[PDB]
Parts: sequence; structure tokens; C-alpha cells
Amino acid sequence: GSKVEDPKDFPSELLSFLSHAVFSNRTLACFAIYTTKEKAALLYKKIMEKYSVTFISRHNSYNHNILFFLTPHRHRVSAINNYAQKLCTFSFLICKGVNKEYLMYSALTRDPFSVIEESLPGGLKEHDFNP
Amino acid sequence: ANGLTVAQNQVLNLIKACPRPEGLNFQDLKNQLKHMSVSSIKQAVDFLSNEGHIYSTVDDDHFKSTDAE
Repeated sequence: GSKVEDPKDFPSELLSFLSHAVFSNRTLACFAIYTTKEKAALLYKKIMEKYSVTFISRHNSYNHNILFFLTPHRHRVSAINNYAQKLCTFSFLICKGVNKEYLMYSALTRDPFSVIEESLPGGLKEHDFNP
Repeated sequence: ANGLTVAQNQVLNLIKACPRPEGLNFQDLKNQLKHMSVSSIKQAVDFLSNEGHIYSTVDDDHFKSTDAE
């Protein structure tokens, strides 16, 4: 248009590692929140001490910020969506289930997708999953 | 609906229905299900991990669950 184009979904560069559906009646761990840097900053500290995420990181995409976190406690996808959707009083929110954690992080660490802050010392590893 | 094998269904159930706070270790899986070979259990664990039902709490052998309803 003439200003910042606000999308309603994730970029094609990450859609390949996403489950797409959020109302999927299944358990998940990896969740990504496409929002504003200010919003992702709040969720960064809130979700961390709310679900005791094993890993949380704020990444820069194109026009917004992507909060990538992995919850150890198993729960339904929609359970997280309801919580995130609730905090959309000052900014939008695109939270969807991640199909491939390590794979998504791999894309979130290349050229356009920059790494701002993260809890783990060097992204995700084999210690967060099961070989 | 149940996109899992009957064999794996029991494996996952044994872990989530375990009265142990540690959940169910790999050494415990083969202990309970003696008819389950290590090779088979490892595959099931990997699948259950991809299914997001189980996870390595503080070790690859230390399996734990939360949601499997």
C-alpha cells in the first residue's frame, strides 16, 4: 500500500516449518508469536515464567518481531492461543503451532531473520529434545 | 483420530499413567514392557516426541509427559 503492510499470517520462509492450524486438538511444545517488538518483549518475560519455557528467543523478521519459545509442559495448541489472543488489546497477534522447532530456528537465523535475544547459549540443541 | 499404533498407544499410556514423579525412564519402559525391544522403544519414544506427548525432562532416559488425553 503506502505504509507498513501488516500481515495476518507467518512468512513463506517459516510456513514450511509450521503446523498452520492453531485449533488442532493435539499436544505441542514449540510455539511462535508473530507480533510487535514491544509485545514480544512482554511475552518474553511473561511466558518464560508462566510455562517455564526451556527456550525463548526474540527474532527479527521483516516488518515485525517473532517470539519463538518451547514449552516443556505438554498442552494443547489452542490452550496457548487463547492466552496470546487475550493480550491483543494494543497490538495484533499471530501465534501458531511450530511443526519443526530446530528447522524453524535454522530459518530464523539467516539473512532477514536476525537474532536479538535468547535464553539458551546458542539456540536450541539436542538436550532440549530426544535423540 | 488415534493416529498411533496399538503398541505405541500402550507405551505412551504407561508413561502418563505411571505413579512415579520421575515419570518413566527408558530403563523402566523395557522393565514394564519386557516384550518391547530397545530398538522398538527408541522408535516409539521418537514418535511420541514428535507427537509432542513425551519429552526429555532432564535426561534422554528420563521421560515425562503432561498432555495425552
